[PDB]
Amino acid sequence: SEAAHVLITGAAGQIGYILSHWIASGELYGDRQVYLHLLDIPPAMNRLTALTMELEDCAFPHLAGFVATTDPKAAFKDIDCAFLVASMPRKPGQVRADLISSNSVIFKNTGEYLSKWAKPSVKVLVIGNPDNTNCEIAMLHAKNLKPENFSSLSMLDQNRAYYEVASKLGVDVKDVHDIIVWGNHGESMVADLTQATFTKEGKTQKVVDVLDHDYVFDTFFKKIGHRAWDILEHRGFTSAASPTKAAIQHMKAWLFGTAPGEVLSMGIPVPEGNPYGIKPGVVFSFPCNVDKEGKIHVVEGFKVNDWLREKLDFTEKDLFHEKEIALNHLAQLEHHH
Amino acid sequence: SEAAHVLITGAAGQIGYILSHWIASGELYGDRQVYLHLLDIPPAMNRLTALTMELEDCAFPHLAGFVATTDPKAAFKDIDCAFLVASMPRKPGQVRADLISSNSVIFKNTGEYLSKWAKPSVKVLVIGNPDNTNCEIAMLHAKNLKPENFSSLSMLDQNRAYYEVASKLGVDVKDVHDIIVWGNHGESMVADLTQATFTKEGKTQKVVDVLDHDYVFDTFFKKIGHRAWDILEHRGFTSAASPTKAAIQHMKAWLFGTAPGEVLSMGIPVPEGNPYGIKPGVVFSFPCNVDKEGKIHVVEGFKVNDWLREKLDFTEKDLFHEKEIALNHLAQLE
Repeated sequence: SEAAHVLITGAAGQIGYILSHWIASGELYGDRQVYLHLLDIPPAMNRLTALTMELEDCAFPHLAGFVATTDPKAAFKDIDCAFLVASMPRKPGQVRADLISSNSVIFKNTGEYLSKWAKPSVKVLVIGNPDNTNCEIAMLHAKNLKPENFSSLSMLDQNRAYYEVASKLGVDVKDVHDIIVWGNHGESMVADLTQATFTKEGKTQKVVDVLDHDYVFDTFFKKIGHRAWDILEHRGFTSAASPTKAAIQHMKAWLFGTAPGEVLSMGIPVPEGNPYGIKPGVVFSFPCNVDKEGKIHVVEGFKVNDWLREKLDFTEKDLFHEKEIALNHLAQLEHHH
Repeated sequence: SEAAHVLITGAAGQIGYILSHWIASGELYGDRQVYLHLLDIPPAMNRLTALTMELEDCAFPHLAGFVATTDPKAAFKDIDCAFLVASMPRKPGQVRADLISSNSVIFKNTGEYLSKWAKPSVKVLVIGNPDNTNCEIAMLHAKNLKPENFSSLSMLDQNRAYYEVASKLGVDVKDVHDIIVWGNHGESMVADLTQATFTKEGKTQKVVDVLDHDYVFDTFFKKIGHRAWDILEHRGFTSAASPTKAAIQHMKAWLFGTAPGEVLSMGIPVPEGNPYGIKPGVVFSFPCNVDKEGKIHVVEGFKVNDWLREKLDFTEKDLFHEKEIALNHLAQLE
């Protein structure tokens, strides 16, 4: 086989540091070698050089080579997949609308670089926030690519939710099933327990039939919704290993397929045929599986109760609004030129 | 199967952060679950809590649970293996004897904890500097353990050397063979290329027959010798992912055995009757393999030319001297 070419943006940061080593160790592409394209900005290049020196010093058999660069063409040329980690952080005094706006330019440019230089088969995983909207913008501005080339990361939130629920029920994570994170990130994300089941002592029950309503429909989302802040409070920096774990997990599933019974929340361009009443035109987290050919499918058969319907509708509306903000910002910049 | 209990000292640090997650991912023990024991000091407890929260947020199927503590008994109780990452750093105006001395107390205490609380089959990998001497001291003070329970990490240096030589030759790492790191860390470490071969265009040749003398016996060791500093200069912090990679590599080999033909440099209590003329009584890096029962063996058949003999003798002398410093310090305290 020829080595698989993998792009990591923001490569000098903590996520990039861990992700690059994890991929180079063979965890993503199995027996196949990898060639890492490591992109960052000029002020980060000494830290990127340090990363590459550590990669070298692992003597990884799976690592065919790498390029550490500030240059888009070198970073995107003939890539097979991409981890779009880099994004503009929110500035002091900015609100969510301004965060969406500042990122829209970045992700427009990135969509253009992908279209120009990446393989037509590239799988682009958008991680930098606001990820669903960044993903939509990159896709809209990638003229030679298709919706199947893009997704956004919701597995960190799914993983968080599994551990919380398993701990609450006093079981292992393997004994909880069908927790789903739907829709957007941010305030409108839907951490849905209404499908979920668990096995304890040979009895299988629905999570919402056992746990208190006040837990399920208030406390639980608060714990999930604020978890990142709690780590930053203790760590002094945001999470790194946990989003990396989720990122690899998503990409590996996307590349080679999911396991029987496995349901992974993934942000995808909304499929026209979807069975959950979501309108095409945004990137929306759905319960997904992936076939052996690397194609993502929304899992059929989940139930939409009145609570879930309302939550889905609200997060759908939120995504269309974010899209509007991003597109309007881009239009206003163009007008001003 | 019952979960394997794995200690990481210095757990809140950068190595601990990555090592914990790597192990919890299933990479060390295979299908078997792991129960992590994460030890650090009181001012690091908030960072340690943060680490546990990220571990939780991975929903690792292999993670049976964890202790995160400042308490030695909770950290060492019934452990199957240990990554002894923590050590006392060198203080500003301190010399090497002081580094050995300060760490001797720590490692004496650690050996005592291991003997008192760990399983008798515990596999102890010493990483914190000065690792060979710290390992010796821990072993000497672990009354219910044996030499087979202890080793120290020299694989980071081996991996660095493979990269460097493969890059100088313009070949893949997989096409270079039998590079060995012998002896102590620090200035007396022996980065031996005198056994090494490489393949290219259907020919296998000795490295020393192709590369120039000035590279092999001067430039190369300087590169290996300044590598960690160069990374610290660029990174703003010391290496973390690469020692973690080497640590898991060593421990996994130690648990399940090495692959056919594989030679891993490992610091081990010197075996009586080793074939390389090294005196028992210190922990010394040798070319090793590991059998399917998890027992480490020195690889036989390497050759010791005059250059290598002198290097081996010098690093042996150095190790015995560090041990004397450590033991004299502990004796003065008693």
